[PDB]
Amino acid sequence: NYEDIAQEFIDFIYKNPTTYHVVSFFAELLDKHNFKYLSEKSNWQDSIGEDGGKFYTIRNGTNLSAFILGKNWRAEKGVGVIGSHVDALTVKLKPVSFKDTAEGYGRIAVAPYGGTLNELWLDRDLGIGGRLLYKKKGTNEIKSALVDSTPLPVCRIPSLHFQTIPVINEPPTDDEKKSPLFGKHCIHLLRYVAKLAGVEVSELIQMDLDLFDVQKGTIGGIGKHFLFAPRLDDRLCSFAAMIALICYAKDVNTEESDLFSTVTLYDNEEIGSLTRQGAKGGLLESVVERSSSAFTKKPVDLHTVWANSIILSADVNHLYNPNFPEVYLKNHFPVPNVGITLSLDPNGHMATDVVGTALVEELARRNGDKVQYFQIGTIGPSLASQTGARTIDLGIAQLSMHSIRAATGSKDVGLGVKFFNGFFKHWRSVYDEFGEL
Amino acid sequence: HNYEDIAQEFIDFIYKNPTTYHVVSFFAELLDKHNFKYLSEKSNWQDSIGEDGGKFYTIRNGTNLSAFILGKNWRAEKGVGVIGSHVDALTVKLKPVSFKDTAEGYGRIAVAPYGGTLNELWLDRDLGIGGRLLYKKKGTNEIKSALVDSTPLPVCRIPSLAKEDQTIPVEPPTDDEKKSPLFGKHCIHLLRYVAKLAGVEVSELIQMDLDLFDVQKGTIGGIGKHFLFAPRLDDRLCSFAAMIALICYAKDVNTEESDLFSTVTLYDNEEIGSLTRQGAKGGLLESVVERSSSAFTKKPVDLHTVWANSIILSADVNHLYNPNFPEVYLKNHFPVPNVGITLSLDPNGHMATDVVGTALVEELARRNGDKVQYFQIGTIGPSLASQTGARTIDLGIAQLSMHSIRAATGSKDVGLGVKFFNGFFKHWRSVYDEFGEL
Amino acid sequence: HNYEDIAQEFIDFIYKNPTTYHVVSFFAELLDKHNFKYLSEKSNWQDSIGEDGGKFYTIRNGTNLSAFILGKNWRAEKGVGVIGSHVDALTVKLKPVSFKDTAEGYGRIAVAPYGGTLNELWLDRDLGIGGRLLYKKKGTNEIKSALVDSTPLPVCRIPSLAKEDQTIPVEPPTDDEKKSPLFGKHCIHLLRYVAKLAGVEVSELIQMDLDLFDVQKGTIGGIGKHFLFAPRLDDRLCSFAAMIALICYAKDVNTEESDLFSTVTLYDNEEIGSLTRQGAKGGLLESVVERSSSAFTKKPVDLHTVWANSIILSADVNHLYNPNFPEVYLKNHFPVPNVGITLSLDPNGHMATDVVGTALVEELARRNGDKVQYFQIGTIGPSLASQTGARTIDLGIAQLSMHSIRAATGSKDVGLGVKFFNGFFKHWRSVYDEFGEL
Repeated sequence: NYEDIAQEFIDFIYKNPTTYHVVSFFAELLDKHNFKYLSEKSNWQDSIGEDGGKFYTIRNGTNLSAFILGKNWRAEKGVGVIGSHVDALTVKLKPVSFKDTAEGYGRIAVAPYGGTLNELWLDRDLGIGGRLLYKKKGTNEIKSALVDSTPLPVCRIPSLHFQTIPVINEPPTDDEKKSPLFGKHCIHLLRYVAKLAGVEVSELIQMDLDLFDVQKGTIGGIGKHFLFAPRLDDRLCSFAAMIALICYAKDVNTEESDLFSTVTLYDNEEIGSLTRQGAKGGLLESVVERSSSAFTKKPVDLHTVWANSIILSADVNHLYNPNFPEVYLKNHFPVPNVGITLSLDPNGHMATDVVGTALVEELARRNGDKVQYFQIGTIGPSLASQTGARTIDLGIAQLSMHSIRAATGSKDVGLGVKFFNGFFKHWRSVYDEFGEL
Repeated sequence: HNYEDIAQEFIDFIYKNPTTYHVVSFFAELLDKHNFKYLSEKSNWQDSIGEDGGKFYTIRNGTNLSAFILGKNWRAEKGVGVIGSHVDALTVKLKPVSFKDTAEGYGRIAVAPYGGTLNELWLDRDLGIGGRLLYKKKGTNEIKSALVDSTPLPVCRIPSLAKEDQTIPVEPPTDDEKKSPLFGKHCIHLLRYVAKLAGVEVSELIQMDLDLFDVQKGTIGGIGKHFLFAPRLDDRLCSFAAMIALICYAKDVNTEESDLFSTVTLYDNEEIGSLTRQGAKGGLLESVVERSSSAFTKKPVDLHTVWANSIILSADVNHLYNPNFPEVYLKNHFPVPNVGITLSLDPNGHMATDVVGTALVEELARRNGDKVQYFQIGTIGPSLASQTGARTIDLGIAQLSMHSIRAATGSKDVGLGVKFFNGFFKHWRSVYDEFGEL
Repeated sequence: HNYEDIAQEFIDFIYKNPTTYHVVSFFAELLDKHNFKYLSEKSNWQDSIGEDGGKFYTIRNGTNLSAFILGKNWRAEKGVGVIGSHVDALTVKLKPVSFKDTAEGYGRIAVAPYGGTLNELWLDRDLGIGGRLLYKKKGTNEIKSALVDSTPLPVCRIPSLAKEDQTIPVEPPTDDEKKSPLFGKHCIHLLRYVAKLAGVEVSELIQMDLDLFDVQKGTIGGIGKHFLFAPRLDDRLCSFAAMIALICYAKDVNTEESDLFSTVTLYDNEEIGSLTRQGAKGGLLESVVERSSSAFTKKPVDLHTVWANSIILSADVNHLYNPNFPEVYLKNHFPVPNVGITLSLDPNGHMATDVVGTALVEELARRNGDKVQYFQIGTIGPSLASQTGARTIDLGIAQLSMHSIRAATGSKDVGLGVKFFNGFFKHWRSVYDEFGEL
């Protein structure tokens, strides 16, 4: 059902404001569906057998790779990849967020992540949330907790007839003063997040906190054709790709299968992808190399793996704005509630690659999907040249990406899930038709 | 004390009453369940108001409301205690012909800004549709009014690009539907939709005055819950505070033991300069007072003496100190949240050269335990002051980001506003007596 | 039907009555030959208006005229049916001292634009001189008024080059002529010329208020004769239509069998912002109504109830679709010629938030077989609405090139205007009754 899945998506965005939450939500979901967690810091020889299986691993709490490795898989089968990003534009709390009292008001020093933060972030109810690092008293292990003020908006960037943030008891306790963070954040804030995590202010080691729009998404429009929500870029494609993987994995037994499938979710795409958790940090390549090495003791030719692989770089494109027709190109703009959109740039990486377009075109035909085009995304070029594998830039189109609240079709989440599910099922048999090309 | 929310009651009020029509209708229901009697402005009031006086309210246009308490023992020399405020807010309005043909399958509507050339603040906000429909049921010759509201459904939005640019993303016509007077003017789907909400047929729709407004419900906000975020605060915040103050005050008033004449009058079209018949310059306040005093006693009433003895609080919002822009504000002349009512002073403007009104408000607050704040930099105060000859004081509850689609103010400010206004109705006459001839 | 000219009658009217003085005087003659009785505004009307009511008109300044029909059975609850319009037009005026010494033999006069900073459209047009002279005949102590008009003689023109640039290319003084109060102020030739037209001596001239205006007679135009080209259409077009409508309506009215109060009031100084005693804000309409209702019955009349039940058509011209400039116009909100009256709607402005007036005009047209057009983008409507408290609708007959020295409109538009306005006087009361409390 398209209505139900759109509501699931709204819920997901509402309940998982920060990248940390998103990766933790998918971690939980994968666990429920019998994917086995693999620590990056351990060797995978002893975790992965000839049987293959369903696994996932996490880097930095923000970079997730989930994969299904078939028992009968071999290098010439390649890998079926969906790559996407889970970072969104936000305001981040500065390492020292402490602000002097300004005529009675309390404020916090913050910085924009992923851009300059425009006028659309003014007068929005902003919650606070993210990752605390803490060390319980009498121990020497540092741990992670996620906190989230929702539904409480702790602050707002006020607009001004004529970019810091108004947040606002008891003086600081001797215990509280022992905290590493005691100098660097106002004591009220430290108490608030300490309270949310269920730990003492003295035990707080560090913070990575976002300010985010706390307004829940809605189905909208007079015929309910639209969906308005925060953080659509690109948790929309990430969500749809992951649900597609889990639905696909439902009807898969790794002992029968000869396929290698993965959905890898990256951080730092809004920052240009050149970090360890970004597309350029190699988690995908690492997963496939590690897995293939642990899987069999026959040495695997990775060049043959990637030469037979298809990577879908799933990043959102621009839905047609009927009020700025001049911006768009006739016959190369998508509309809502039709299907996935193919990104085509004459000066981008697919400019001299007609095979990927045709493959996707062929997939949609078999699966009963429609494909739209867009002609005037770091992940695609990065992955394509890092692996040597054929890569297609795809996406679910949305209105006003990099708004604090974007819009897309109410059916587009479901249509995205359908298409990506179709990809995992048919890509190999479709790619076979092109042979050596 | 624990009852300074009241902020929730206010939040629910803004949420449930998005247009001026809804706000006036809401106050009408509140007043008459507090035993205020509705008087038609289209009928003479001689036989509706008697020696005993009473509690009354009248309405002009469904957007301009006056509520008053007239004492049995009132006389010209007592004057009137007036709070004047406005209930119109900045919105987008559906144009008289809102019809746009499809843009690549997208449905759209022609709309116009009301009260400004609207902000980027209106972009990417969930917008409901609502307001007044006029209709005539079949085989009738009465034109009736229905109120309509899509909340919580946002039927549209003005998209940013990642009346040309600011436009809006939103089976065949029945013979009966083509018989509607609005058939060519608005797309059949919208007409079918509003007809459904009102509980009437499309063919019965005569006219409509619909707004587009933010359907995001207000919230208490801040880490210590010091703030209130909500749409349409200007000037539904003062209007609410003044009306609730009057109704709380009215509770302890038997009109038979009263010598006071009290009113809260709520105007339309302040954002447009007030020069309409529903605005401050349309004179509903003066009309109410002349009519009441005429109907109430057989003796002739000198209205000049009434106004010379009156005090009008012209209640409209001031600007909270925005700590992000210290330079626009004047030191020792800017309000902070959760403290109290703010007095608008302006060296040019109608309250320059009138130190008495300022002194009176200070004395009131002193007596009632309130705090007063200052703010030096077609407003209704100057209009009302000059129209009546009565001493008028500009003040209000201060807020941030005024004329934004979502503004901010103290979480205690609704309650403090009600407190101050309640004190005003109780004490103004007594306090103004010691200024004597001044 | 063949009698939609009427356009000729209008053309002859503009041609023969170039100044505001002439227009008011022309209407005075038309009214009193239709048995309307002149009332001096300087005398009390108690003994001039009786139980029977009647047909009347009064004049302020020779430029502000009100004509009214008061029914024998009229009462406050019936209200007034009002059409309000303006009769001043853009012109050049002779300055109080118009005297210029010769420029290489050329005779010239100091003049000022009235109602604008005037166009290149005024260049190379034949300009007559005319207006009001004040004079005192010899051995008298009465100051009388004479109207003066040079048509068809163009006495001057503002030349283009193939108050510095816009100036105008136009024997010894008798002892008696030097005795005139205007001797130093205007050149002897001009004074001799206007004195001749009035039939008085130069020595008898006290003062003058003279215009310069286009003497080119209007024409029906277009290959199918769809248009009317003429000077001074704004707003002598609506004024003419409204007055003729009233007089046609008055024909079938015995005031003894009437319960209606009807008026067409014509104002001066709309081009100047209306804040003069002869303008809309000078309150002639309200004065007429208060006086009439006072004189007419011994019972006291509640004026608030009168206005609450009234409808004012504020008749002023809108803009025809100029096919040369499509971008300035808003789609589905622009009038075309020869269709019918145009409703002025404006999202900001006094008719925003009043859907009832629009609905009433639509219902009227429906009943009378008229068509209504829309136009969304010191006007008198807002002034009158706020001054009375009465529901006011802005509308009018649309034209091209408004504030040009020669404008255009439909050749059928005078007749359609008269038709609509005649229907209004016949049906407004009945149609407004079904809105009831609204």
